[PDB]
Amino acid sequence: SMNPPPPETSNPNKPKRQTNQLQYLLRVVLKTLWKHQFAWPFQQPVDAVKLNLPDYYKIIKTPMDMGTIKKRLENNYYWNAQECIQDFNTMFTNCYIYNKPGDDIVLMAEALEKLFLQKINELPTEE
Ligand SMILES: O=C1CCCN1c1cccc(NS(=O)(=O)c2ccc(F)c(Cl)c2)c1
Repeated sequence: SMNPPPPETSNPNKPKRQTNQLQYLLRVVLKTLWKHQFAWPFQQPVDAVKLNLPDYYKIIKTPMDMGTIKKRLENNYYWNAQECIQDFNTMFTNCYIYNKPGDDIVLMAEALEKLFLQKINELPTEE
């Protein structure tokens, strides 16, 4: 089971902009999760080949990871905060869909998601 192309991080005809909320998503939210002890499984797309997960991309049809999110934020790929928040939620949800309750990877996602929720709670008002 081969890996798919990763999610796009560049698309010239996609409308995009910088907002103060998107800056916060990079400087606070992504930075916080990225430095966490449990970040590493989430720092790049799932390599189904090297991880011996041949069913991964038969089950997970909307893959997402923080490597992709990081690049999207660095490239100002998003139009608004909700697009980026949705990417984080997709990443967490994928983990819970694919894996079993109590698996190490799920505990790791749960810890990252708690921090995500704490930071998004203080998302600044736009502009
Ligand atoms: O579901 C996801 C999203 C991100 C990676 N991932 C996933 C699911 C199932 C196995 C693996 N393989 S692994 O990277 O070597 C691994 C990583 C952390 C762990 F705690 C354990 Cl027990 C194994 C990865």
